[PDB]
Amino acid sequence: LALSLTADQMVSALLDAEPPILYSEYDPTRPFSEASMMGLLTNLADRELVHMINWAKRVPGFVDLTLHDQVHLLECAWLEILMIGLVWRSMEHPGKLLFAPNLLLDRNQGKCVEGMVEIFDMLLATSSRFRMMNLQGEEFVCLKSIILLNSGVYTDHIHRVLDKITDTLIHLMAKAGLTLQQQHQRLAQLLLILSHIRHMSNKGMEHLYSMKCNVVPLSDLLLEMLDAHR
Amino acid sequence: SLALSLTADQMVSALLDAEPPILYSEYDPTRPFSEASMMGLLTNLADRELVHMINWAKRVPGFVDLTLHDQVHLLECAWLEILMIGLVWRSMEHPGKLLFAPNLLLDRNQGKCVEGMVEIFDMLLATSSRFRMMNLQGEEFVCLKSIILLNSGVYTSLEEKDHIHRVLDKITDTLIHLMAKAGLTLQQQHQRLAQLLLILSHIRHMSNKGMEHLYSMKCKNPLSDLLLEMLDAHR
Amino acid sequence: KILHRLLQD
Amino acid sequence: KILHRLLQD
Ligand SMILES: CCC(=C(c1ccc(O)cc1)c1ccc(O)cc1)c1cccc(Nc2ccccc2)c1
Ligand SMILES: CCC(=C(c1ccc(O)cc1)c1ccc(O)cc1)c1cccc(Nc2ccccc2)c1
Repeated sequence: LALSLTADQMVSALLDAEPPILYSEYDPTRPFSEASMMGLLTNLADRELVHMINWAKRVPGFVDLTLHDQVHLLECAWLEILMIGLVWRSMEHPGKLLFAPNLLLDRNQGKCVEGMVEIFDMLLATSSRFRMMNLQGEEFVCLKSIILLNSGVYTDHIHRVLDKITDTLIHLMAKAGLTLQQQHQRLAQLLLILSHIRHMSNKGMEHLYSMKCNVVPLSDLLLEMLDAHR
Repeated sequence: SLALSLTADQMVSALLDAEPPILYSEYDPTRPFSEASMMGLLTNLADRELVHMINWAKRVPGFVDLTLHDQVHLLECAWLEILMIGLVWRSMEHPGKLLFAPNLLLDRNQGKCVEGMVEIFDMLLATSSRFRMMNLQGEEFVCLKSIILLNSGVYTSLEEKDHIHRVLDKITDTLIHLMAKAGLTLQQQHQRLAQLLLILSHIRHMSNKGMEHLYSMKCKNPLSDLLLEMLDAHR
Repeated sequence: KILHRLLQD
Repeated sequence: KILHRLLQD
């Protein structure tokens, strides 16, 4: 059903499935301690997960998978998906991370949690990278969908859907008036950033099950998604 | 510089010319396989491979134009990724097996012997299968390997940021040039290009997972000096 | 797991 | 640092 969709239809379907931007708890009480900061982020991420799971079901070709495959992909990609969203939100705020409209953080506030600042820098670098090449929203939703389907596929139909989003990405660039060379160059630039998003996810994940070893209580769901990475 | 001047066929030639040899292991098939010994074998192999990779990176266009500090940073970040894609490339025509060396060819069964390796094993195996169905060409492989070297550490005043991207762009042009020569249509060239680059996200993943226990394996167990320094760079 | 429920819901 | 040296010498 996803294969029969057109590129303009693909974009519209993805843009319409976009999860909302949630707000942090309105304490706010500043500066933070490492416990309070991790609390706000954990609480936020847990609420984002519920919206992500529903955003995923509305990704073309995702409901066509077995319930096993849907679970595996989400378990593999959830932090990547959270991060690219964070990065996307933070584009218009150079040097800042926009976790929530009422929660904007700079690098220095990253030092609150025992680095953290290392991941902050990687996230800030990714956001600036997007800002530099003027990443469009239609491009963003395609990238986030690619992350969902690709990140756990090496662990047919999925690669078929993946090719479609590639077709969609090219379409957007041909629309913007880019030359054939500029299209595959920009496409390459976008996809290579995914390797860095993966890296940030792995580094972030590694610290998440080292926080569990009891700074902030994690939700049962956030623990499940965390256990899926051993 | 100089790397901006090369044509597609020129960089293919230069990259193919720079290819490191496939090293042998000290594997004695007249012995069983313990976890400690096998890991010692792969460690010894990786250490000797590192020396060839360092001198290979120098022959990668644009890499010598970067500062010594940045060259170090790129290699520290991508060395295991480069070892892994090379391993996966060697194992393309060996279904269900990984060819660490011509005298060392192991399947998933003998991969269990190391605790917490079978998962990587399956990931590397799936990657090799992925390359197999794509019928990945050697010309495309050396391009991907150069990309990993230049891309992996680039996100971690400095003109230099952009020069690397300019090289990456030229490498993209080369892959497209190769696919067009293969007769593929434009839609096919774009899809295949995407397919190859998405694999690099998995190679990154395998590297992180692999790196993760190398510095847990460091506690206890048998690592060389250069390997310890490059392992230090990650945690 | 919890993830199963949220997917079917 | 060995890597730095080999990248030189
Ligand atoms: C900034 C990304 C954030 C996640 C996030 C949250 C909300 C978003 O919209 C996007 C990303 C995150 C934070 C807490 C969670 O429980 C889950 C994810 C995150 C992810 C992993 C780790 C950390 N903190 C950390 C890092 C290193 C050492 C010690 C601690 C932070
Ligand atoms: C199979 C890849 C191999 C490496 C390799 C070697 C040669 C190549 O050409 C390519 C990859 C590798 C093994 C040991 C090293 O010190 C470095 C790399 C490697 C790398 C990292 C981890 C593991 N297994 C492991 C170790 C400890 C605990 C749990 C799992 C294996």
